[PDB]
Amino acid sequence: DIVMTQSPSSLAVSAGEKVTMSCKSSQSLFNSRTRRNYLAWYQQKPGQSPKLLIYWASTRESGVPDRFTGSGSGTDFTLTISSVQAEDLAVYYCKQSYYLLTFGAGTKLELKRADAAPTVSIFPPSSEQLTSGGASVVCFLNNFYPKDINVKWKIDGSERQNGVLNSWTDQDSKDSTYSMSSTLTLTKDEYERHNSYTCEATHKTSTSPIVKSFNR
Amino acid sequence: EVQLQQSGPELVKPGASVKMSCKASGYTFTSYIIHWVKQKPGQGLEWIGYINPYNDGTKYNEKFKGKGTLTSDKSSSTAYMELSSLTSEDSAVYYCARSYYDGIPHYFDYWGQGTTLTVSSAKTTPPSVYPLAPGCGDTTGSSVTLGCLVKGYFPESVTVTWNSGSLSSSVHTFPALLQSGLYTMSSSVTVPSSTWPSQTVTCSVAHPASSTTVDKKLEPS
Amino acid sequence: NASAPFNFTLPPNFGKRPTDLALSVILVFMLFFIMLSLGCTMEFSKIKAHLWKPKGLAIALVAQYGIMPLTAFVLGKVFRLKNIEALAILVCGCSPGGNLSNVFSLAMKGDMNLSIVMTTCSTFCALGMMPLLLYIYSRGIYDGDLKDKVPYKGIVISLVLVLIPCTIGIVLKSKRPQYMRYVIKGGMIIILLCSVAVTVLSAINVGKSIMFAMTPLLIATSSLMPFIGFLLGYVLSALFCLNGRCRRTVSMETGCANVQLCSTILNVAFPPEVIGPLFFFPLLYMIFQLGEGLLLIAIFWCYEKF
Repeated sequence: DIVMTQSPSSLAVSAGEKVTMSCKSSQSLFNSRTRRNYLAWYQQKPGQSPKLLIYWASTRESGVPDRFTGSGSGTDFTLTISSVQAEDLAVYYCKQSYYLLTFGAGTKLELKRADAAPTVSIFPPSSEQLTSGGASVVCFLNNFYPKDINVKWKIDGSERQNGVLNSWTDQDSKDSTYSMSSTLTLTKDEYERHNSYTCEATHKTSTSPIVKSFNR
Repeated sequence: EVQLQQSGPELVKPGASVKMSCKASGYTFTSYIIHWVKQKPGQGLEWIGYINPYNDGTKYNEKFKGKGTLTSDKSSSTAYMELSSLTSEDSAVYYCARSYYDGIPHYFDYWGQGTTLTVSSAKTTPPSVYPLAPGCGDTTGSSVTLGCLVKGYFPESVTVTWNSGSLSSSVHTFPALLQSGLYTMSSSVTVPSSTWPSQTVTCSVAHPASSTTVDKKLEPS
Repeated sequence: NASAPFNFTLPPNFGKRPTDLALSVILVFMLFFIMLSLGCTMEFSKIKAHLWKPKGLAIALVAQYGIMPLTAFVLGKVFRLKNIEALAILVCGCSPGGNLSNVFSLAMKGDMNLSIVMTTCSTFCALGMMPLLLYIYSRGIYDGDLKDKVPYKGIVISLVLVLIPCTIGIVLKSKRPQYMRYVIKGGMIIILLCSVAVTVLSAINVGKSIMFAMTPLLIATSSLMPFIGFLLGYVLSALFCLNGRCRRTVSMETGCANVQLCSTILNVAFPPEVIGPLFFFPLLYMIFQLGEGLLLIAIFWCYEKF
């Protein structure tokens, strides 16, 4: 079979920075009899069906902007956008159809930001939550641009990292940054035997991780 | 031009017996072949198989060979896809695409809007909304964050708004991801500390799938 | 120009015109009379002797099936032809010897029993093992199995329509050979009448005279295929130490191929709107090689008299 692997899989361009997505496929997916070079480049905006951009990896579909260019041969292909607009952020799969219909991993486009200054917040379970037979402690981090960030829980100097749930937002159009949330849920009759519930977040914007302790 | 219409969102039990219909009437239906593509949430596209209606030929992927089944209706010019085997993880989004086929399918030039298939135990129940409030000895600051967590809501149709809060400004809504059969979603809104006691903020939850519109106001500890 | 279907379309009446059924039945009747009158001048001793010595039969099958599909694939790859055209030319190449070639063998007038046994054995071998070689040689084109798409009832129907009139002719000549002239004259006059009728009918039955829209190189290779087939058959017969009388018929049988099965498989595999002028390709193609055969006939008249 033929499998498609995309090297970058994630990049951010502001207005005109080069993108050059490339997927090397598996073998030479070039037809000797017909000089067509079977390959298709698609575009899938969030919350929308995929839209075809390039067919035969050299010819663009009628109606698409001329900024989308595709050049390649053999196993090496490259799609360039140059003047990237605000509506060009989507996922590209460089689907192939030489032997079997297989799709690539997908590359996501974002917007660059100068620096990130995340703000932490932590909240214990509500008073009426305990009466329901359970409890849940939550912590959310706001306004951090880079995706690489870790969160962990230290309780009485011990790391547990079990029963944790993480959620990420969708990078709202108001600003390039986005938030993240984490929750710990546990039933009744074991919540008050340790207390503490200290949280620690590690991010690339600061060498020292941000640690927040909780009392009572 | 030509447009492709999907059957619509589907919610079914793990008992299988589900069928998806895709319709396209803008051309001669026998001139093109129809592919079905499955997409998992945040994991990219995945191909299933194609059907040629003229000879009623069907080809399936190795993974989907056992469950995939394709049928065509020339009179209705429709394509029907069936699995007859579903699991809780099988929930995904299925797209029907139209392609030319001389000896090899060329490209998926037109796609449908997509059908969201979900498999679970159903059993919809009203959610429980619990507010969030600080005040456990913290010094707070210039601005304070607040939210309202939700527990035990099955369907996706739910929204959280802040009529008395900051409205659409500086509000974040974390999308929910399935866990233990019942997923949870969270909202966060920041308000200045000086003006917070003067004007209280209340979170309103809308659940169109049910008849519950409970509202409550958070109280500091 | 991306990928678009041809504007050529076939009327729905083409499915069930009475004229189409009339054309089919008159061609069946024509072929029945051809085979009866053609076997009326054959004897069982020579065909039995040739069946005892499959040397010519073996070389004919080797040339038609072990080499012809290979060179057809080579020409298809060399000419950069599309998938549909490559599949069509491959099916034509792997097709067995046409019945009309036997008619041309009557022009050759050499070892006719060898010709009939060779063509019936070629048809039997086709029915037995054509799909495997077709699937092997069609790698990368029409990924579907296509194994069940090739006709089978048509092949056995053709085999019956070949064997029955010839066997009847041999039996009648062996037992009671006394009405040769009347049967020959009646067959000739009915054949002429049926030829006039089909020539009149096909002109209005086909319609849409856009057969010249075909790309030049496809026409070139469709013309070269019978020529290269004839040349290869003649070379193989000459280099294998065969007498002249026994080699012309083998070469003509190898060069000519049937097109009805190719047309049937093309129509069942693909819609007629998808196929452009190639739907008219086989019907003209055999006609073309017929003309080519006529040229060879002239060559014969350039050698027998000189």
